[PDB]
Amino acid sequence: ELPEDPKWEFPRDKLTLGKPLGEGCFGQVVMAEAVGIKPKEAVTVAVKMLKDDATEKDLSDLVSEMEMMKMIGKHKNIINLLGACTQDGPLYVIVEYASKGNLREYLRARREQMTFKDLVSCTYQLARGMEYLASQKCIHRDLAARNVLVTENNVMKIADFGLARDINNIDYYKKTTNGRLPVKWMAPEALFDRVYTHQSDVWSFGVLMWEIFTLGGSPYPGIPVEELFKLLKEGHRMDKPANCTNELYMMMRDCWHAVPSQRPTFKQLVEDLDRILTLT
Amino acid sequence: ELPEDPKWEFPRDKLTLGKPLGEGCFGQVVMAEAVGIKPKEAVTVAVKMLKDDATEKDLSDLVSEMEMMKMIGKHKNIINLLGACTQDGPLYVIVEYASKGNLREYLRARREQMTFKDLVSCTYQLARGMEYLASQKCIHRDLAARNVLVTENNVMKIADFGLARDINNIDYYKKTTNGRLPVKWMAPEALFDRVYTHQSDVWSFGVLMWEIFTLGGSPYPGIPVEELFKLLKEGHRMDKPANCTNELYMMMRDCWHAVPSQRPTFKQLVEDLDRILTLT
Amino acid sequence: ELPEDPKWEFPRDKLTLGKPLGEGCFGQVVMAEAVGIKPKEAVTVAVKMLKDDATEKDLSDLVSEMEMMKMIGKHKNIINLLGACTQDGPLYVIVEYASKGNLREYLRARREQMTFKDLVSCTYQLARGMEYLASQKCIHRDLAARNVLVTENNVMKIADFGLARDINNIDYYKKTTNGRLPVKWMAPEALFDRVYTHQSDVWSFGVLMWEIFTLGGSPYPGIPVEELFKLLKEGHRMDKPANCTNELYMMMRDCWHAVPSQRPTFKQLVEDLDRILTLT
Amino acid sequence: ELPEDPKWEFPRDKLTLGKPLGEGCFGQVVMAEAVGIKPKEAVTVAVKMLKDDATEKDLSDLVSEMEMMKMIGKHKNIINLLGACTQDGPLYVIVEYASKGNLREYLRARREQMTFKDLVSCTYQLARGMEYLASQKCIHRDLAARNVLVTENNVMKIADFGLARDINNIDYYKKTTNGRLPVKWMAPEALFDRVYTHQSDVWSFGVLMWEIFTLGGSPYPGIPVEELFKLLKEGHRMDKPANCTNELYMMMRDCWHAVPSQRPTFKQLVEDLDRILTLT
Repeated sequence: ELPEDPKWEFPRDKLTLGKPLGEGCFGQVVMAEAVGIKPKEAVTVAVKMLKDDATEKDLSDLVSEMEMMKMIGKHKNIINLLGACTQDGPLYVIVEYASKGNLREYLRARREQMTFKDLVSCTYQLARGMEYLASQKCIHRDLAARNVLVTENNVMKIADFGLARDINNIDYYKKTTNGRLPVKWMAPEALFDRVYTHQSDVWSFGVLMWEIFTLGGSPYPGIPVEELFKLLKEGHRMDKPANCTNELYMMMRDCWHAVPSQRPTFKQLVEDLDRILTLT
Repeated sequence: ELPEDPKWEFPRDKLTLGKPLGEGCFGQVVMAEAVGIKPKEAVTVAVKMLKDDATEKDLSDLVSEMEMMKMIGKHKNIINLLGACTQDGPLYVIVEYASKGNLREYLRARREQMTFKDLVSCTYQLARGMEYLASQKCIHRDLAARNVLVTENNVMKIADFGLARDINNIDYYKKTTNGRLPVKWMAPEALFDRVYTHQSDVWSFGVLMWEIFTLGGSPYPGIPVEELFKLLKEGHRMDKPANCTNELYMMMRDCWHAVPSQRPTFKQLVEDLDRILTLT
Repeated sequence: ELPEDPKWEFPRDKLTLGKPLGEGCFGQVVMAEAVGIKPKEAVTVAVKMLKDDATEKDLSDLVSEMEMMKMIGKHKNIINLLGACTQDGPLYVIVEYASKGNLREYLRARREQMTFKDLVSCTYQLARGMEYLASQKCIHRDLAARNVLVTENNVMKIADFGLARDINNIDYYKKTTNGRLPVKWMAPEALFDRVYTHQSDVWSFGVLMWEIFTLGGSPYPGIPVEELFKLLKEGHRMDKPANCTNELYMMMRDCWHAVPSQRPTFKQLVEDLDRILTLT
Repeated sequence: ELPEDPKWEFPRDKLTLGKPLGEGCFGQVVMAEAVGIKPKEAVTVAVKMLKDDATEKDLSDLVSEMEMMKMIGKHKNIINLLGACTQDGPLYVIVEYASKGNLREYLRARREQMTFKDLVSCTYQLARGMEYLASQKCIHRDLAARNVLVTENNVMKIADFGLARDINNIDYYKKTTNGRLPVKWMAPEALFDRVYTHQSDVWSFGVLMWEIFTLGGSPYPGIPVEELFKLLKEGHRMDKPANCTNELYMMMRDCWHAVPSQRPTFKQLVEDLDRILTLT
């Protein structure tokens, strides 16, 4: 069924499935070993695949992710596509391995210990990944702590491109109903106006920052998603984490402006975060 | 946001959340204790709820399930709706507790041991639940071993009504695209013709039977979902499990006829299974 | 493909297609003559059918309409389902004939002349049809002047049930994205909150009233649908038509409350309109 | 709401709306006059716009079309985008005027008269337009005679890009359910397999050829869309038009192979049609 891509194809025998890194959304990821990089030696990788109960959406999401990672390209702050097994057999999406796990559980672990300097560096990396993504005209639509993995030496990598989109020529104005995006990370226009732009992603980034400065904290604590629909219209926003500068909290608050155009771009978030890092 | 239902409402203070029974699809279920049944004493129950990352689909699915369980009614072979916390707070769907877990893991466990007599009794119960469901004009759309729970004393109960539908006056002809149903359990008309009827559910039941007689076996072993789309058109079907009568295997094969009308009804499946049970 | 319904089936030879009443949404309607009513004589009817370029949505909409008209039942203020040709051949939905055409063009015609007494009577009939619809637990989702036909002797009949829904057991909370409803007639919760209730229909009724008291006027004159999304949030509403009582305009304004629960029910609209008719 | 595009924006005062060219799908088109081309003089154009009853889908389709025409670019066999009025007011999509109307009604008119030489030239132009479209990685999804307009001097132009898609980086594998495409022009994989490729467009082209050689004939005459779902699986295809060469009919039959890969590409259709034109 799946078409073929010569430049990304990888022989099934050079891969050795192993330990399951953890189940999830539309499938599961398992640690594997691959022979082929240009050294031609066995390197640890992560293989994303379907479960036995996969649905057509699961299939289309996994395929979509593989295709998105190809147009996005190479960058140090996003999980890179290494190869893929599509021909004669089960779809296998080969991406790079992240030994530390996802940012959420990672952060919640060290609360050795961790420092503020790290948090700002951590946020800066993510802002850099998102700026690249935006230059590539891609909207992630699902940026969150759980969707960011950390490798050895602690490199922050944005993952899970199953919901991402190509905005190069088409923006899907009044077409994206966004019913599959987690609500606590959604911008108001996404929730109510059937649109999604890079500006919608900055809102989510602000929520991601909050997650970082609360060390894996749960957004809108004590507030169920069900009542968040009215609160967001009333102008409700989250308050400052007791481990955040007043300048950092203003970035968050800026990412959360009702009007998209008034929110900062990823380029600005990079520049401003750059300064804040030097002075720490 | 959620409307109110006096007859099904249950006070939040009479419920005591506990151990998480296991994460999943569009939320999580946790063991809880409720005071109110008519004895007015603390009985163990299961509470279905949303996670922090819930989406609007997750929300609409959970609400849909609660509404479906209300029109379906009471029966001994389906998980019954006990109560629900909708007013002022997080949605809580209170259903009955199943101490043994789901049919799949249950079966895979005992392979004390188990007997053939049990398997036929197990299949008969499920056929009975499905016959009731059909009389209520409800199509489940997701019948599988993982979606059947077993209580103490071993009562088989069909669960997970998140994808079910009300076919009383509307059948959704050419409207149901069924992209969220697991493919290995889907009937051909469901996969290709944009329809779903009670007959589509019998196909799934046949796959459920196979799962039972293989003791939690994985349908279409060695065949990835991706290539199942062409095979199903070619007339491919699963073979007889080495623990199944020749008469039982014919029921399966009958549930898998390309033409829906040629498949048996749930009423027939009940009658025929009734006979087969007596003669064991 | 289409299933069979003995009680509604009608022989293809007893029907004689004729003049096309006018193309449209998902198909076309043509004047026809049928032999079979219980007199057994030739009576003029209207036959809804697909065009050569029909889509699967067109097909599913037309079938959905036929099924909705069956659960709704018989009433003097809605177009009634007379019969249907489903077996061996092109789907034919046989409904009652409306010699005067749709309410919009009808009204715009006489601006012999028409009187205010008529407008209130016209509005009262429609309010009555909608009250019945609501008791049957059906949400129309597309109430407008163009969707109301007038017969000989001037009986107002609500038509076009292609978008209607069965709310008996399921309400589709957070599932109805309503992207196919005309925006100038949509309630705010329908446009932004992924819900639709009987209260959403009263909003549309208010817009229908405005259309009547402006004699087929276009809602939100001088305002393109594209800018209506922001205006509706700002609290913008239409002003009083120069042919409407101050009491009538208050009904409209009541149907347009941001909060659904604060809007009048169809039962109240019937009672209040009843009084207003007597005193004219 | 709509974003801004400096290079495509056109002043509202330089445009003068006129005669309505004909209502339709998700809006209406009207003949207009524009001052600005680089001569800076009044030239006749066609303006696509929304009606009063537009839906969000109508809006998103019209916007999508404008965006597609921008990535597609300039070519002599497709209607070109001249300008657009998006800022402060009703969306206006300015495209080039086609004085003769659509290919279907055009053909059905002359049955002075027309010649076979014309039909082959007509088909060749369309094959050329489609080859360009495909090189631009765009899938039309709605190629038909009604969607092809003819200008003065008889230039064939492919129109209506409301359903088209950008396949540059994403192909939508198992995501396109295609419920809004007219069935008599759909390829089998489109109808049943949730995919759409350039090969799916060649199938539609074959149906377009049939329409040409039958002079605006209706595909699958005497066969309702409702029964076409089973017939297409049985291997049913249309027969040779009594005004078509045996070599031409083989092209049609080649475009209609069940297996996509076995169908000819648009490049081949251009080469082969090129030869056939010379020898006429």
